[PDB]
Amino acid sequence: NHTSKNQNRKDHRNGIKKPKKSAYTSHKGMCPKYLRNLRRSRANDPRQSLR
Amino acid sequence: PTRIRKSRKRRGHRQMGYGRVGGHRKHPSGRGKAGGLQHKRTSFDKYHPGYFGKLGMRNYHVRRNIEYNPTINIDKIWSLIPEEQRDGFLQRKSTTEAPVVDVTRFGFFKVLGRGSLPQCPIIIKARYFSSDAEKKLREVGGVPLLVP
Amino acid sequence: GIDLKTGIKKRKVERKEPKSPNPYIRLLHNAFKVVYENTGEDFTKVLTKRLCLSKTNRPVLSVSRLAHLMHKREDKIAVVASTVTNDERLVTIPRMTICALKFSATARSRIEKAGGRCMSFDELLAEKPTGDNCVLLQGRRSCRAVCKKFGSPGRPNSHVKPKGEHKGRRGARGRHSW
Amino acid sequence: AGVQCTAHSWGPGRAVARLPRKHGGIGAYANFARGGHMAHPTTVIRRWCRKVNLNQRRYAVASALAASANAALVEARGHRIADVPSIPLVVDTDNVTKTKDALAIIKAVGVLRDVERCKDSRHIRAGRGKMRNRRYITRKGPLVIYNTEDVARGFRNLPGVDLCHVSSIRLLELAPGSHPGRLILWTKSAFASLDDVYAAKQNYTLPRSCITQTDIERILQSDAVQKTFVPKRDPLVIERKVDPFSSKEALARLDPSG
Amino acid sequence: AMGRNVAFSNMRRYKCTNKGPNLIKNWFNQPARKIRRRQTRLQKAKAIFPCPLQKLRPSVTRCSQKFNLTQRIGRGFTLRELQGVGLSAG
Amino acid sequence: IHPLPHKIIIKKRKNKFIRFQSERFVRVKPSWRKPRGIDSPMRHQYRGQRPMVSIGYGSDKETRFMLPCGFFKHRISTVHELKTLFMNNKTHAAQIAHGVSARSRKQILEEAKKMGVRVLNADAKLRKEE
RNA sequence: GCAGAGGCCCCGGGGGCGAAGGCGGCGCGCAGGCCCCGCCGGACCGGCCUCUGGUGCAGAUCUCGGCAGCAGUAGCCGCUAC
RNA sequence: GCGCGUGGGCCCCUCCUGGUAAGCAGGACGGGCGAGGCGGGACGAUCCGGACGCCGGGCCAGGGUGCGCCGCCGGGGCCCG
RNA sequence: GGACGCCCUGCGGCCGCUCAAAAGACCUGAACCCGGCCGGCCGCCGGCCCGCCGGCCCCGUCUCGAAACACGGACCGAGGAG
Repeated sequence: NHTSKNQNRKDHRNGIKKPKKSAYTSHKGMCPKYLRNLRRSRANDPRQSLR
Repeated sequence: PTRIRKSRKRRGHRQMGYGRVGGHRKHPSGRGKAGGLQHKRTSFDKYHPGYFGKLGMRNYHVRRNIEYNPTINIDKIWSLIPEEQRDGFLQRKSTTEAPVVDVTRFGFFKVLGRGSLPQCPIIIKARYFSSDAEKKLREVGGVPLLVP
Repeated sequence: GIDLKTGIKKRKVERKEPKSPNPYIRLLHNAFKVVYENTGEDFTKVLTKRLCLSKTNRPVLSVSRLAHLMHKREDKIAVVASTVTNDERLVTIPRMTICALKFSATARSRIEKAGGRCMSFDELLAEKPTGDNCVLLQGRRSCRAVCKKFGSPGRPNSHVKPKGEHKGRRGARGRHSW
Repeated sequence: AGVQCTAHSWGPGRAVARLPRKHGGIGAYANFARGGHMAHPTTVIRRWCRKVNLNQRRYAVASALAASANAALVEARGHRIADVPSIPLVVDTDNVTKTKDALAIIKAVGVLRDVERCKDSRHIRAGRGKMRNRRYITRKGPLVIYNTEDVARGFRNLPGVDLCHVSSIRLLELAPGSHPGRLILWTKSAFASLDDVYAAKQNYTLPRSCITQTDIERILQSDAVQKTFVPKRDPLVIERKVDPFSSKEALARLDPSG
Repeated sequence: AMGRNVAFSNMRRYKCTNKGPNLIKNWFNQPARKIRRRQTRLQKAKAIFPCPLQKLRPSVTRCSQKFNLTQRIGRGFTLRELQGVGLSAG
Repeated sequence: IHPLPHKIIIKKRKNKFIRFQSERFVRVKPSWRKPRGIDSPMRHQYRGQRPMVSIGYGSDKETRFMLPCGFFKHRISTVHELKTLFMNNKTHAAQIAHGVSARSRKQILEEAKKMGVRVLNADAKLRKEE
């Protein structure tokens, strides 16, 4: 009953989809200390988006 | 319009769009939302979060009229004032003749602040005022008066 | 027989013409297509496509957004393929030249009260088929509630609200719930 | 219907198909059985009416009156309008109570040929509708819009002609057959009241005027549009392959030294 | 559609569809009802030709903090109000 | 009365396609129906089966709808209609409609001779008077 | 392609100078199908545009009605008989 | 984004487990049939070729070329198929 | 709603009559099926003058797989299911 024949042909029908650009550069799982300091550096001089 | 329908086009094909190996039979997945904790758990978990269980305190009767509290943002207060009157008010300014808008009379009980009021001073009358709303109108030189 | 199923990736489908029964929209599309067939200006090809799109892919742009977007350039003529709508929040409205497919009557009145003409695409073809001093603008396409319900509400990385009342605790309160 | 009888499937083993059969053994109670209920019986629960927004109804009624003005729309619909002086036909007719008086009006304003197309168009219908109290069909003719001019009695028995107070123009009348363009003989009160009737509509504002294919063609031919046009690159020459090696002139195009 | 993302329907199952009291109420008599009420109204008007069909009713604040601002028509004038004008109830 | 010159009319299939098993049973009428069986010899298109309807059998666009005389066909049921059909028409011919009575056909033929539009069925229903 | 509905069919669509229907024969269409001719028949019927649906059958131990071959076949062998 | 069918599969290779072993029972890369006409393998859903609009030429795969039954001869070796 | 005459042992037949028509116990009168007379030797598809060569298993249906010693199907008409 168990069988995986035709699984690879089915996967390669239009597959090998890459993960996505947001995934490669993300703030997920990163060191919380790194994230906090990054926000302070951004919040000054040109990068600051604060009004 | 029956003529322009998928079923009419599929006449002449036997199974009528329902398959050979599996055929249209009466309720072969059960009737209604049934088996959501058993056979259909996959779908109910995937698209229906919080369907099963009890989550809150119970009010045996709910009195909608008292739980009704309509709110208006600080951005639309000037919009309520008619345009002919409003256009002169902004140029004239004037502490003595500052516009009084009873948002309660328009139909809203609490003033929240989502936007920015125009600088000409305005007196708003409402049952309640959010703290940010009180601060913004106070910055525009307006008064947050209460109404009975 | 030839192997055409290796490096060929199938045929995509796109809206070549509007499906709108409105003959004036259909006429403008043919006109802006005819102009771009002659002079290949990007603005004219893009307008032809935006006229073709569906209501869902043609979101409204209010006078408030147009004011912010054209703040840098008063001279440039704004172009919106969707209807323009009034902002009751924007008590004072700038002077703008806007070619829209349709204007809400309140918006048309306010823009012209501020001294700015409410142009139409028929007027745009007559004055600037080229699009000199013209900016094409679009409404936030994902403004519809339908666009925030799309997805599977229930998987951990969802950020999508459940579709319907719900009113129970399994999954509703954390991944550890369930 | 078909449920009034008592039938029970005889059952397996009797060499008969398992469909409800009566005492005698007569097939009953099935869409395929003679005397059986239809598989999905028609019911009056169906939605026989479709809702329309007021604005959309008004837009249609207005564009239908507007269609009457277009000279060709009337001729396209099938009215005979060659002798008609103007469209819209505005005729000052005082109260008319006699068909002969109305006929003279219609003859003297160019509509007799349309009335005669209707009179000489009456025939028996082509279906069970003849039997179903719909035996005779005539060709549709002018619509006289009357305001306070009591011309209704005079024009009622005229063949193919219909009457409608400016208070209630009817879109099924304005466009018979969902094809707009009906000759309308306006009484003079009806025209003078049209700006009133169409303003008494709460704050309904008439749909703003648009463009036409000719007014898109004139616009297209304008000097500015033509000036923008840049001629394209000259196209490609295809020329189906013939063997180059065989002929001296043919080989010389590709190998002149050869 | 077949499963996928569908909010669950809160329409109750039809009861007494084949047998029992008629739970379907059709409205094809609605236009005829309009003519009937006008005809009854016209007949009643003639019976009291000088008198208005509707009696005077009082302005009354609509109930609840939701509609407390507006006023509607009530069943009858209070005895105190009639006393203020000087009219006995009868 | 004489058609414009045109190109040779080539018909890809001379004989009408007939439905599978038409010969075996009267109930199966000759009208073509697509082969639909799971194990139909016809759907498979095995050797010795009847031919299958394909767009390929299509007539050349210029010869499609053209009748053997070289003119095409536009039916006429009245004289007014015939004047409209022939107006600016050197590529068409008119078959009088079957319904048209013997009395009316005389009017159509006499007008056609003036108009110059060919009539395919000019000899139909000709038997003097009542 | 069917059956109704709203229109149109440029002097107001086709019909006892023969409608629908039936039977054979052409022609057109890749085909669904259409058209015309001859004959019967004896009063109704359409083409296009818009609308509607109880809208297309080789089967379902399908329903009902007709009826074939088997087949001038099996058989008409109780009660003594004319 | 919106659905549909499907969720009994089976063969040919190649490596397998297992059973003494099968047109056996389970696995896997690929392909095939399923759902692929056509030619060949006498015959065979899967083998060898070829994977299909309707056709008129030409070319020629795989398999063959006494006669059925289209199409072959030449040379060397072998010989109670 | 059938004049007459002819015959018939008689039945009944025959002519014809009435009527626009037998429409004659009844409008049209299909398919199946059958009888005469005439014409052939014959299922289909293709080539051809036309009886020769070549190719053709019985459909539907479940099924991994049906010509199957799987199942349903005498024949024809009408009705018959998103």
